[PDB]
Amino acid sequence: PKTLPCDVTLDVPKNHVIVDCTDKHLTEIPGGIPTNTTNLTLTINHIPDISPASFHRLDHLVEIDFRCNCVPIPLGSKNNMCIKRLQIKPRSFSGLTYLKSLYLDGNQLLEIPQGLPPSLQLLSLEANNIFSIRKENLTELANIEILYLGQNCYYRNPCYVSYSIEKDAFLNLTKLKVLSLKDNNVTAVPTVLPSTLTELYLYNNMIAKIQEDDFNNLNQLQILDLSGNCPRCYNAPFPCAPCKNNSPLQIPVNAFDALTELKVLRLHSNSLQHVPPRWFKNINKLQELDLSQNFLAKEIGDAKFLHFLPSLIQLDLSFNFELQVYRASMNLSQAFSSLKSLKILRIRGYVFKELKSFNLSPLHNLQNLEVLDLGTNFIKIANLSMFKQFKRLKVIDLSVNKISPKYARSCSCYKYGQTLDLSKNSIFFVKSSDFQHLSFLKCLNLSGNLISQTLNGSEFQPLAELRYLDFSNNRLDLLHSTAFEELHKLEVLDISSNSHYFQSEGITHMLNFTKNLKVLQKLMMNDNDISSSTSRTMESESLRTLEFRGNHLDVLWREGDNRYLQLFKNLLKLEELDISKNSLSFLPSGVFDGMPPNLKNLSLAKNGLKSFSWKKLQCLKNLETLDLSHNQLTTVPERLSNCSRSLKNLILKNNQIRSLTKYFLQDAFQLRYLDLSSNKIQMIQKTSFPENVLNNLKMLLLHHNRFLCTCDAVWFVWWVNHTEVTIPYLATDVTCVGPGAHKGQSVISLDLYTCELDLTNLILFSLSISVSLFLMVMMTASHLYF
Repeated sequence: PKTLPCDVTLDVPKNHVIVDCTDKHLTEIPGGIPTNTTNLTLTINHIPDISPASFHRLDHLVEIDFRCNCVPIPLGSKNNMCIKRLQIKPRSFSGLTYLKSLYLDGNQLLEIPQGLPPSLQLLSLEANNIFSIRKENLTELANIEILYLGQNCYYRNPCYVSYSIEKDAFLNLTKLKVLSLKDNNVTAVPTVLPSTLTELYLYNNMIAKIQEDDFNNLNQLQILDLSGNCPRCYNAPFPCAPCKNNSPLQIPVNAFDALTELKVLRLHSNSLQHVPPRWFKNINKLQELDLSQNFLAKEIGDAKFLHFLPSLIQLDLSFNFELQVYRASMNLSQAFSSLKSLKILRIRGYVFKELKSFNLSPLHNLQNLEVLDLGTNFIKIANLSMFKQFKRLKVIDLSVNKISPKYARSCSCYKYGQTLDLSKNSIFFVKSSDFQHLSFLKCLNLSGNLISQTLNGSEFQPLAELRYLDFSNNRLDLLHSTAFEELHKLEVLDISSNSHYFQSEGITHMLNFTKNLKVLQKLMMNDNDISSSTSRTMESESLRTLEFRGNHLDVLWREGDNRYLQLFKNLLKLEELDISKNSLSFLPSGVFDGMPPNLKNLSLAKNGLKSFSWKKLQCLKNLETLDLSHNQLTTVPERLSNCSRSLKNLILKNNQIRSLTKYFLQDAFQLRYLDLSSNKIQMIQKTSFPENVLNNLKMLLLHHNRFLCTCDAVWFVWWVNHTEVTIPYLATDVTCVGPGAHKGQSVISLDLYTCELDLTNLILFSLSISVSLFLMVMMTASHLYF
């Protein structure tokens, strides 16, 4: 509890006092950090160097984050610059006997910092300039377990020198478990690595050949990443350095021999034309195998190696097409039936023309198969009915094809069941015979297909058990109220982004098409520009949430047009209304009387309300999350108690409010959430913010406003000092606009003794003038009386 902007978190059972100064623009480490802290965070700031006095009296530290104080030239933002790289003073971390982690990613260091404590377990030196490692600098790290030495030399952080490794640099690190040498311009794997390895990340480097004595001692390794070595970078958006003569990564047949406990092996972008089954001879517990961006278009037709993969879970074979070849069909081998435990199978980038039913014959007996991704293949003809055999599947991805009817933080309808993702294809009209034998489908994605058709209730007939419908980025013409009528079990409908036919004026728009939907629970109709509707009301006995943003309601609720005032009135069970971004300039008095009775979530964000009425909120006796963000309203209500007694999540972000009422939160007990950030509010008084109601607020925001922190409301300056109310960004964002020398000041670090306190100054002045006049009168009378 101090004036520091770093967020504090206390956990007694874990003995964890976490202080986080994430992205606060620090210049030096602030003083007064408690000795009970264990996790420390100093990310993107402006810290010049580290001194032994930085962590002097702190001995209970276990995690220190010093990531990306000033990133390299193209690795981050160009608006924050450091005059020079980071310099580590000697004996800067040995005083931390309880240290177990250190993050120094993105500090442009030239060598590994020396003097680290032996209790150090985690270490990361990514995005730095270390391109040479020695044993004399690693002898102090004989107890580390996690070592992240990646992103040191590549196309974004160049060093112009190959990654040099002296012999047996990582040998004496018997406790090291994972090693990441990614993006370091590595030429050869550092032999020899410790036998206690568990993850080896040498991916995205320049290794051209693999030795038979490379992984000879790694018997406990579980994940091995060799992706990007000799890559296939045709039409790549990033600078690449391919191998000589377009040769793939040279891995011997007897290279993965000692690797028994290996579970994940990624070989993405290795220009691999052949993969012998001898590589998978000794590894029996492989779960994930990535082979993307390779030349395996001829190997996928054979695929003998899969006869040695009985426990495989994931198999990524994406983007294996050969250039300037548009195959007429996809060739899968029968060995695809040998991956008993296969779950996820993505065959993207396998460009071909026609997908026949018998082309997926080896996949007809995979009981554990749940994912079947076949997108980005430019498939033209594909009979959907053939998917009547993949009923046990979970997702059926048919995306942008033309079908026709390492913990490192940077510095849908899958929950409903079976889905058929037909997004961004070439369907321009929907027929009932096309979706035949597809009753088991719980979801259906038609987004981005641009279907121009008026539905009369006979298109999606075989879809009896459908529960989710995506119809975004299309052109639906709402002529009949019987649209989607045959969808008896449909719960969620997405008709958003269909502004074409709804923009036209004169044609009918039967918005009451939800009456025939008895189990519909959600409806997305955003970005439709609906300006007219022949139906006066909307009917639905089960719709609870309605997203109605991105339209035109200033014309439907136009002055004098009382026809569309009770649009959402018949929505009996509606509890979440998202009518926003509709250019609503003023609220017509009477629409709140035609609002759903069970309405709980009302949002009016990014509209343009010039004057929002508040006394009309009494008609909504169930509203709790009124959202009025990014508006243009000016005056706050007089008394929030007389306006509503169930509202608790008032959100007033990015509006133009100058000052609150004298009794804003008077007797308002039910509210637990309020936002007044990015405003022009200048003063807040106690009569409007009494502690009896402020004691229960879960969250309150008052940042990015124009507070003039003068003495005129001195107790306000005191109220922020001694009061326990969750106000985030209290020291870096909510600042002072004035006056004069007090500009840029934080509200928590304010203390104004300017105003006289209890009126003792007047008493003293009165006493002084009385004493003076009394002495004058007494002396004059004494002179007169002699």
